[PDB]
Amino acid sequence: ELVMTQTPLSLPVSLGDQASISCRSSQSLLHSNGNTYLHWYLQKPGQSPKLLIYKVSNRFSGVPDRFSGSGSGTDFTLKISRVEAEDLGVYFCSQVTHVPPTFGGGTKLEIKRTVAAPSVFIFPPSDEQLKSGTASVVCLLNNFYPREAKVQWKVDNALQSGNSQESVTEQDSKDSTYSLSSTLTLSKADYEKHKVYACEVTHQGLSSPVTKSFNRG
Amino acid sequence: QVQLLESGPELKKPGETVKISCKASGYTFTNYGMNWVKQAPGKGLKWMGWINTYTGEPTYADDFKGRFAFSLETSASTAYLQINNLKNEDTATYFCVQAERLRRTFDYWGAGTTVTVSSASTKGPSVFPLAPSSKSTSGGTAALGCLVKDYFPEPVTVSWNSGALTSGVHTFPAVLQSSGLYSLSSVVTVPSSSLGTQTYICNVNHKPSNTKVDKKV
Ligand SMILES: CC(=O)Nc1ccc(N2C(=O)[C@@H]3[C@H]4CC[C@](NC(=O)OCC(=O)O)(CC4)[C@@H]3C2=O)cc1
Repeated sequence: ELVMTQTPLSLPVSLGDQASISCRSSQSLLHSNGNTYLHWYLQKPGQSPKLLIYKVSNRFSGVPDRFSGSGSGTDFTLKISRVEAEDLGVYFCSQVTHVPPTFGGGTKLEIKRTVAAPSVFIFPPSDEQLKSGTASVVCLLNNFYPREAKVQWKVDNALQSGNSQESVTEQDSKDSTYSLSSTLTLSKADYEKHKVYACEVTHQGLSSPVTKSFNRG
Repeated sequence: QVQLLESGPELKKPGETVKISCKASGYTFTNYGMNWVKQAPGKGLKWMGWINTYTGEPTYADDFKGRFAFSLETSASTAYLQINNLKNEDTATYFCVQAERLRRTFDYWGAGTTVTVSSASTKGPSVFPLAPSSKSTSGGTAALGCLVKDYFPEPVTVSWNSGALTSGVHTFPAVLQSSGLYSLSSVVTVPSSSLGTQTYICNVNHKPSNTKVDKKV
């Protein structure tokens, strides 16, 4: 099987800095006709991929000159000079020299920016939701960086475990920050057997784990 | 143009059959080969083969011989992808791609058509409000959000005030609950002074069930 191997799966880089992505194939991509069909594609968030560089080093129409590629045989490199916010997305190589064309796993370019503590808010379950049998407590971490953030739920002051799920947005294309949302779910029944519901958030941008909680329950 | 019109999302139970279409603009249809690449949930791209839009000859990737069939609709500049005897493994996004012969590039990628194979049924979501602080109605910018949960399948679209609100709005990635239903939240950052004067209603939509609700927060 022809595998394409992109070394950096995740590539954080500061705005203005250069980024380099490497793709290494298990077979030479040089064709018996002298051509080497190694292409580079970019797949921006909530979008389909767009071709950047074709046949190793050729920039496609509409592709800025900051993008360039090099390499031969089984070793190739794509380079983004002076990275911008517009560059966020997944970069993947594609070989079309052999049998079925194949692609690389991808590389997610992340924009490095100064640390930013999140603004934490907590929302208690709704009445309409309660009057239906279940309680959903939502804790929100707005605009933070880096991504790594921990959220622990405590009810009656007991560290809840196993009853919460979270989702984090894609790196914002303006401030380069992330946003997280955590939902603790209980049955109206179990939601009644306790009073204090808190979400203990701990981020690098915080001196000491901050916590938010609501009165009733 | 290179414009490609993909057909809508499909939900089906195992053993059934789907047929996705892709309409290529005029003056584009016979200037490219129409390729099909699969992208299963959290998985890499996989080339399925392609169809000759000039002769009509389909070429199938070996990992795709049997249940897949490529066909054309010449007068309509349309290509079709059919999968019969569907199974969970087919759950993925199917991309229609136009490729150029000489460079062997995947020049233009379509939006992609999702196909979900499940013996579950469509379930409209419930929209509960995420009240902007029950006792904190003052303080620069406030909470404010919308919790849409227990629906299937994906996706749901969420806009604020009919597209009026775009600032601060942060819709989160759905999360799959143990129930097998999806859940997600959409929060908006607004100024505590807007609370009272400015009305806030999140408009949700779940096309797989024709659900279209709005909820005042
Ligand atoms: C006018 C014009 O450009 N036509 C045209 C465009 C693309 C293709 N075409 C594809 O869309 C496929 C992809 C994948 C593989 C492909 N070539 C290939 O398999 O060549 C082997 C062969 O000679 O049959 C190149 C890009 C193959 C192909 O020839 C054929 C004719």
